Amino acid sequence: TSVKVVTDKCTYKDNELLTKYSYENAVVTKTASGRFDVTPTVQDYVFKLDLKKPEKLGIMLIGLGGNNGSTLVASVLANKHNVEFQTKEGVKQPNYFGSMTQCSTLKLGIDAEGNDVYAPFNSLLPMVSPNDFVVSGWDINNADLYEAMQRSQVLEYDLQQRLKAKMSLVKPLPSIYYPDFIAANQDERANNCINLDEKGNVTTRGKWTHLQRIRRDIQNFKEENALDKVIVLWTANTERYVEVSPGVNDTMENLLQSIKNDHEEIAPSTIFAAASILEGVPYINGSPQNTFVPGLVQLAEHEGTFIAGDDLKSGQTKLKSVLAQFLVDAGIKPVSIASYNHLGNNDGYNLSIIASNDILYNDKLGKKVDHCIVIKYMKPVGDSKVAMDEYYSELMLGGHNRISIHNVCEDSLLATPLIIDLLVMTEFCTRVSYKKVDPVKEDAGKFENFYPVLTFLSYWLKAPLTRPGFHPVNGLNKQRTALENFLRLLIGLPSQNELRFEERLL
Amino acid sequence: TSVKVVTDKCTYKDNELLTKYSYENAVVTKTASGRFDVTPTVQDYVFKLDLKKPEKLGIMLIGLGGNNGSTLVASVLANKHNVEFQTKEGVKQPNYFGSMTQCSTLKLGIDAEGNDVYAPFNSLLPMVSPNDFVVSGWDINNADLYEAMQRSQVLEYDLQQRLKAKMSLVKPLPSIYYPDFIAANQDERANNCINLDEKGNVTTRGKWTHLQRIRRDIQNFKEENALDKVIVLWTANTERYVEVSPGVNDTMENLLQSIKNDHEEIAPSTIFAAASILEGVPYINGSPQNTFVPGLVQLAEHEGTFIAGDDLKSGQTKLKSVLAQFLVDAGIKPVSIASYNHLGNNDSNDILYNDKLGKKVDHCIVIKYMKPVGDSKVAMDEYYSELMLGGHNRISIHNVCEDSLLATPLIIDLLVMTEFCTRVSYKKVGKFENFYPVLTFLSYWLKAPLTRPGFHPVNGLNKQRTALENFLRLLIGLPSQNELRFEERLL
Amino acid sequence: TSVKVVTDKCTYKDNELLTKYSYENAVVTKTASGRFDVTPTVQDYVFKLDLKKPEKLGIMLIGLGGNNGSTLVASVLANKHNVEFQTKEGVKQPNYFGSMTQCSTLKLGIDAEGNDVYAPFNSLLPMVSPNDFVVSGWDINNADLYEAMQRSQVLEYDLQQRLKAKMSLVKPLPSIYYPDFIAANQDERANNCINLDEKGNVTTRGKWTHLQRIRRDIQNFKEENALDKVIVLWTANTERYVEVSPGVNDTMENLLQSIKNDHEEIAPSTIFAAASILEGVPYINGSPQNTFVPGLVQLAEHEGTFIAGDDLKSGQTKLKSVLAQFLVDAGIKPVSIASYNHLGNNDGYNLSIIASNDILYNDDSKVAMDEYYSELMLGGHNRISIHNVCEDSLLATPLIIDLLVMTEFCTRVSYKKVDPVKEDAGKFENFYPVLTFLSYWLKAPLTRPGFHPVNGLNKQRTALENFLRLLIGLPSQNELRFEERLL
Amino acid sequence: TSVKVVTDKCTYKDNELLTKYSYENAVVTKTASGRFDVTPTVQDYVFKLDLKKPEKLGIMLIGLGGNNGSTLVASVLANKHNVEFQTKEGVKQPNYFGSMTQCSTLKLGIDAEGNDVYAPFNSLLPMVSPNDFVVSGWDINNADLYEAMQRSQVLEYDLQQRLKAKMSLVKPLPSIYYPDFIAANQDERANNCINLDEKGNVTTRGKWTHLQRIRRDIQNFKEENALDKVIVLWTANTERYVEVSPGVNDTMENLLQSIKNDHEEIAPSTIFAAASILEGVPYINGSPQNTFVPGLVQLAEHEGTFIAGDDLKSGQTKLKSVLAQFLVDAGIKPVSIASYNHLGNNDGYNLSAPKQFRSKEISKSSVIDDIIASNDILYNDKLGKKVDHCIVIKYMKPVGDSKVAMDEYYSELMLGGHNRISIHNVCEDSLLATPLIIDLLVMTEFCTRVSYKKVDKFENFYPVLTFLSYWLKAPLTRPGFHPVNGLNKQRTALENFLRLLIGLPSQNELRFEERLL
Ligand SMILES: NC(=O)c1ccc[n+]([C@@H]2O[C@H](COP(=O)([O-])OP(=O)(O)OC[C@H]3O[C@@H](n4cnc5c(N)ncnc54)[C@H](O)[C@@H]3O)[C@@H](O)[C@H]2O)c1
Repeated sequence: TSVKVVTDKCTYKDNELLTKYSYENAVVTKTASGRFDVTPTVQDYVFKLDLKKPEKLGIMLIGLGGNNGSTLVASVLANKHNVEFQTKEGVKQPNYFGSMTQCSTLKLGIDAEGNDVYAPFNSLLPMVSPNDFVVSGWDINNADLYEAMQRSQVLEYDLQQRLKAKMSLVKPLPSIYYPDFIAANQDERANNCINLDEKGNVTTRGKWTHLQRIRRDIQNFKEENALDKVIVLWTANTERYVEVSPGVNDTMENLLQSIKNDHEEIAPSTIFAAASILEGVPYINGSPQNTFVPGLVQLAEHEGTFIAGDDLKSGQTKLKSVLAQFLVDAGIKPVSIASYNHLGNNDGYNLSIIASNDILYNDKLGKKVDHCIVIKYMKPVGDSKVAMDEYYSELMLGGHNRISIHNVCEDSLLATPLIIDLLVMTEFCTRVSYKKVDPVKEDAGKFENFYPVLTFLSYWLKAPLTRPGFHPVNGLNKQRTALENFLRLLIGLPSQNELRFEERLL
Repeated sequence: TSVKVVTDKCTYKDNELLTKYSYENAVVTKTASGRFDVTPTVQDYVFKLDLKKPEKLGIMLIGLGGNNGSTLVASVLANKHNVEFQTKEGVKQPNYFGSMTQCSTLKLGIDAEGNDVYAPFNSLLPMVSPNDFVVSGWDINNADLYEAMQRSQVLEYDLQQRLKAKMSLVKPLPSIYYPDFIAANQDERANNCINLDEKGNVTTRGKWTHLQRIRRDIQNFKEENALDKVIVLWTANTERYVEVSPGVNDTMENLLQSIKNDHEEIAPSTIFAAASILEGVPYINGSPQNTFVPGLVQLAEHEGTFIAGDDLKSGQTKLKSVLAQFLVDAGIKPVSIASYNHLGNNDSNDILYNDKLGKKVDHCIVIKYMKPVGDSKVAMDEYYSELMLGGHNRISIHNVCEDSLLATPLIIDLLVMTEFCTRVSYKKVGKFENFYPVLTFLSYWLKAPLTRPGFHPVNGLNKQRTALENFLRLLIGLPSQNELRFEERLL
Repeated sequence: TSVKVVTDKCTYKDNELLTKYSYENAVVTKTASGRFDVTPTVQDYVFKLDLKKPEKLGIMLIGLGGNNGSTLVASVLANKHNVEFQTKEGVKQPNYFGSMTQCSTLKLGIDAEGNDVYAPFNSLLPMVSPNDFVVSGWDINNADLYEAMQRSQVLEYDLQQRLKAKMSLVKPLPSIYYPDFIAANQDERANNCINLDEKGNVTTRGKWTHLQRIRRDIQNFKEENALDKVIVLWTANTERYVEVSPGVNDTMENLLQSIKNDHEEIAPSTIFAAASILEGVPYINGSPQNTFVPGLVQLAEHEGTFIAGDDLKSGQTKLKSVLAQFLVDAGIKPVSIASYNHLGNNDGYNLSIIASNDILYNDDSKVAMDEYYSELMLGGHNRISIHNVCEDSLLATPLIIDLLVMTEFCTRVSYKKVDPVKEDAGKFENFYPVLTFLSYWLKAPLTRPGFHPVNGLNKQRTALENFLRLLIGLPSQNELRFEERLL
Repeated sequence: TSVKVVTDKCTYKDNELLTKYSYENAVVTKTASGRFDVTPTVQDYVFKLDLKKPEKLGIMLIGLGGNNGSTLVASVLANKHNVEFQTKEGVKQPNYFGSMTQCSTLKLGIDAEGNDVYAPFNSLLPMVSPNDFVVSGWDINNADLYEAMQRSQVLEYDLQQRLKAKMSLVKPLPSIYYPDFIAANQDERANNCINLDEKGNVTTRGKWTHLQRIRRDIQNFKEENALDKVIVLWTANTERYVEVSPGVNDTMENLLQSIKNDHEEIAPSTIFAAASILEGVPYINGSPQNTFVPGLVQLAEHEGTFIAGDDLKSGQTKLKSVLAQFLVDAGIKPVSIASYNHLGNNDGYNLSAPKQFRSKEISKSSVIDDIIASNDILYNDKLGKKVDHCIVIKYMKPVGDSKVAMDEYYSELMLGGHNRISIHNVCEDSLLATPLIIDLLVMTEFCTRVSYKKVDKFENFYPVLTFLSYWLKAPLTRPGFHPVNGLNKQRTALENFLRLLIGLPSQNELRFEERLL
């Protein structure tokens, strides 16, 4: 499918789309007798979109041999090659269910009877297909992707067998292993490392050489596959937070020298992110550690390359967000949120809204929500994960409400389509540039790319890497709306209002 | 708290607010190929909002002596008189928790730092407070509201006692009882009926006479309380649906005639609705039965009076909505929805669903009666969806709570919004007009939203709230929410 | 694997075992003044057990092509030939998990240090192994068992494939199809029926010829397999209950006559039951219908054959029973019990303790959920919810195996009720045709005219355990452990 | 109601029931060939029961001002004085629901129809009623019991108001406070202590005088209420396990000496235990801590005084055990059990500290091992003797005494199938523990009036009344004996004890009058 809007806001020229958009917002000021003084603001923009998308997109994953990496490669091959497979429920055709860019829809408007008309999320503007991903990456373990699948226990046995021949040919590149950064148990899995000494052992020495090695890898992968575009994504084991100290990783220059100095606060991801930036390739952090120290963020700004992330947002987390928001929107006051969960995969083994509502949360009836988060490792559960979150909330006149959400599913089958989403949306953003219109000075403007931090990806990240003078904004619903309204405006359509006046009125 | 927006779209002349609004949408078409041709549309309006709100809002509940009815009255009194009460957790202050109009907020914009600023949902435009509701109504049982509270077993004992003296003085008016629409359990309890014979017995004969008595009741309630603004809401036992047959209830003329004929397709609710429409007061159906037959809806357009309803949307039905919506918007394909919910009281994506992959979704709906639990009912909903490459996802939603403690603030929300909507009229760009008789704006609070023919009902809980949010916003010269945050995303 | 008890209560003949047992119980009589008068009682018995079990045991399932039937044959074959299979979790070995007789243990006593010593349930006495089951049966649909496995969607794909060659060889015999007894949504699949009229169409007439055909089927099955013993179990779609009518199915002669006269109330299962009894073959009803009408019960008593049943007991039913029991034993008063269910097998498609406690009570992947609301002291409350997810065929199959193993065992046991004042004499008698020892696995136990069908799961396993114990000279379990407490 | 059993086994003298009983069992040995050699064993006994129980039983609770303590007192008063109270569900009558001794029944036999006949658990032999309980006790906090109720938020507001007058007069005695033994966040509460120095500040010096004070406390409570029988029960904050060392607490000699030396391995519970033993009064340990150190156990033996305890088995745990039993007896192999739960009382707030949590963590995994142990068919080196288990107990103040417990089992079925069972449990935890406390006291009293003698001079049960393991999560046993956690087997041992004493044999369930005949 394809979409064509009749608008005077858009002009297509030589695989290039120019769109006018007037951004409206409002600045508020509450004071005195509690009066909210709101002053609307307007800012006109011109968006430019390279309509020409990569025929093939290179993807390089750190942790390629794990559950997510294994599964991501399997899904691209299975789908690209229409690899149907046998299950106890019969033959099945591959798909990308769980992917918003591949399997969700957006409301374009209404037809003749006044009913909504939805179109595929990726049918509005040109987006790259996961079927066109050319995937590679690094892993401290040398097992090929077929062996990786076997070890992960995520995919149907018969699907692994039909993909055996191809997955066996995929081997992860050696990686950077600095033992002290991951969960104890690891020196055994690590058997494919570049950072070796004269005798071929450990070594956290030569971090800048490691950095160079990684940059060569990116250059090699790019040329050997005749790839113009490449994106890097960390989906490896969570590392132990790095301390942010002045003079070391506080600035571009400082960080860069610290790496050269083989400093203790220079983790493997730090080098991967730095190497990607230096190569000009977008870098996404799918783990919770804080690799985006202030010195790295400056580097990206300096280089003018995109970065994003900090922990892939799990399904349970999303649901929690949606659920908590719903209660509050309805004026329900949650007092506690007991969250629990346990899995038996390597991820867990390694791991082995009050502000918006002062009516409910204030200094008279309570401003806090007692909530605990427990994550246990239960090996016999496998990739399958069991999450349970309970909400005990206050209702009117001394009443209470207890809601329990139980969730069971193979974690990696949820994570892989989200990785696909992060990759497709990241590529899409790279082809987007803009320029703010100066009311007074007609021209002179020059297009620019988004701020080096792609917050448009917050939908898929648990802890959004916040830009300096602003606070992170989660709220899953608010996050999809933004993405939806962005595609909309690029094609000359206004944000969704839900007013349906062609029904409520006259 | 108040909100003052600096805009040139908002006018003011004699306690009136005039706001200009350009409504944008887009008509879509599809072709041989999946080619979607979108043609944006526009229509400018001028909305007029009467800022003079009633000092007192009359509320008339059919089923005033039930769980929702008695609880509604107790919440108005407790809050209005700040009746704090004792609980084994300590003395508690009354509130309207569970009420969107009373306890939720709206984002007005950002502050100097770039942070979102939230204001009370009811602080944007003048809205009536439930503390100013004057409540009465009808019930087939003569028990006063103190006796009703005891029967309902909804509220804290101590609160019931501190409210005893006031609730004991509230007696529901006699109502219309047509046994063949509920009966049995609510059969015996019927000792407050107007439809009696000369021998003093319940009769379904003299219906039009029943209509006249209800219109009168409405009139007397206004007079005795010095109110001119009244809203009627159905929160009584569910009735057996009726048949919409031609010549009977297909037109207002036929409808009115059928009532005179003592027709059997004329339920008590048909009579309460009709009498309210005739009295020109808004009527809301908090039950699932098909009250608004075409004849009634016709009569309401003609009289130009608000009608809205069809079942108070319960909490679990709201969770389910938000839940399913979440999944589909994530590219996840729900398959099963084995839903269940027993109580012990008296009461869009063809990518996943298409021909090839299948557009079928088996939905299970169970409701059992088990009195032991009392008002505190328990709901359980289970979803089984398909993930990529043969995997599945199983989500269970368990909910426990006193049903009426969630229904009451929802009734409050409906009444508060219905009143707000009566002070609103618009004009396209002629004289002004009022919303179409069927207030679909209140869909957020009703399971089976009554809609205009040709239109499909949209039940997405979040979209319904968005509509309301955007309505209040536009009335004060604010654009819908874009969530683009370009001051944060763009250099 | 074996157990030897040093005791003078047991004598071993050729292939016989004779065990003396003194049975104690008590009769109680509560006087109006509320007093309980308890008169202890004792009744001595002599049990005889034929130790020579069948080398091969014939099994004939009605509904052989269903989820339970196809899964049963698959389990026997996989375990018998040690067919390991592939899964996401790696290579798995076949087993009989979920089977009490095959995978549970019993406490024999204590060791030197006073510690409990457990032995396999099936090691106390000789019991037939499900690996020695020779299976056949009937089904109104003729798909071979490989196709049945595909249709059921119960087993691991790789296992189905490894079992393909062998399961393909098993085809269910034609069955008796009286459409007026099922849920209708089983009419399209019926293409394997013996009850066909002149024009070859499905008829409800000639029921006596149908019954003789089933007897032919049983005799043939034995003969062709050189089988000595066979058991018949009904694990087919649930039938519509039949109303017991005087002069119709109230007695043996009546029943038999109503069959010859193609009467309305003779269900296909009635004929299967009757044919089995007439062939001296035990018969087990795994469905809820009241197949065992008075007439059938009498025909069985006269024939000296076994009958048992009324609905294979589900895992959630077993669970509820233990839970409710637990609460009542703790003095808690359950006032609410909301049970729920929804499976993924053709079982559902066709689907479309208060007397003990006078103190508190006075004047294929199925998903089950049960919630209990009980009142605690001083007005408090307790809310317990049991959520259960599993492929019920994987639970039913081992339950069917236990039923067949226990039924076979009981057929090798006979007794003599000893008379004190009448030494010697009294030829050994077989259990009462109705086997209440199998109550453990059946949701609605079949019982005698004046007795109440016990459902306490815990008690049902205790009865079975103590039975095996007494047959080898061991007393019942007291749990007194005076080895400690007293000293 | 009462039971009368016609049997030449019972000699009902002048308030002295004498009963003959032959206890059968068997000793097993397993040959390398795989054969079990079982040899039956019998032992005749004579049981003597003092039919004359006390008209009033003295109950002294350590932790009297807590959730359980105040709730127990409230239940006794409400029931004894038939104090009905109001609730949103109407006026209710007080009762002892949740109490096995007051609300469960036992099968006596059958009627003339072959049907089961049940009678009240307490109708067989005389037992003391909780209405005759005379309660007092200690607490490091001086709040009277009405304030203790308000603070616990366990009972109906109206019920508390009705009991306000009488409970305001109940004040706990000063107790012994050794700070380095409790959670931590409790020292602000410690305002009722006996162990105070010259300035009047806590101190761990003089543990023997402390010992002497508790003994006298017992003696005073007894005479002030004209009581003859008293039972002490620990229902206070869980203490940290104590370190049992040689020459300090390995022998009663050492233990008493260590106390006189204010030794640091001598906890407050250790002292209440010793004091109770020296006064000849039964001592029940309701917490998980290892109070009953070997030397203390020795003392109980030498003095001939009953002791019993270690964890007040939450109903949730009892339930988990039953289910795991049902599964293994069904041939189903659990390969994982995830326990979880959060509560907002002082119990949970205390268990926060990992040193106290450890005590509770133990006596949770114990069961799983016995179950794995009983079935070598499912659990062995070949298939795996593995069964994953985790116990998570979070403190969530917003829920109060209402504890929410969730337990999930993942078992393997045949041919690679699996089964997932979830148990969700919610209730006022103290409303389950209180009636449980009542059972332990009634059954302890009952056991004190029971003596025996092996025949072919009477004695008393071994100090450790393992007979009470049904209500104890951490069964306390002997040297060479493993604990029996099978909840079902624990009640049957009780049913069979009572039956036996009245001439009835153990239940067999054979029902030969229905199966045979
Ligand atoms: N799996 C899920 O369901 C899930 C859900 C939400 C978030 N996450 C996130 O994604 C991450 C990966 O999850 P997973 O299931 O794929 O993990 P996994 O343990 O199966 O795989 C991680 C892989 O990282 C490799 N690795 C570790 N350190 C490395 C290094 N320095 N260089 C290269 N390779 C290295 C390991 O060898 C392993 O193959 C987690 O750490 C977490 O941040 C995972």
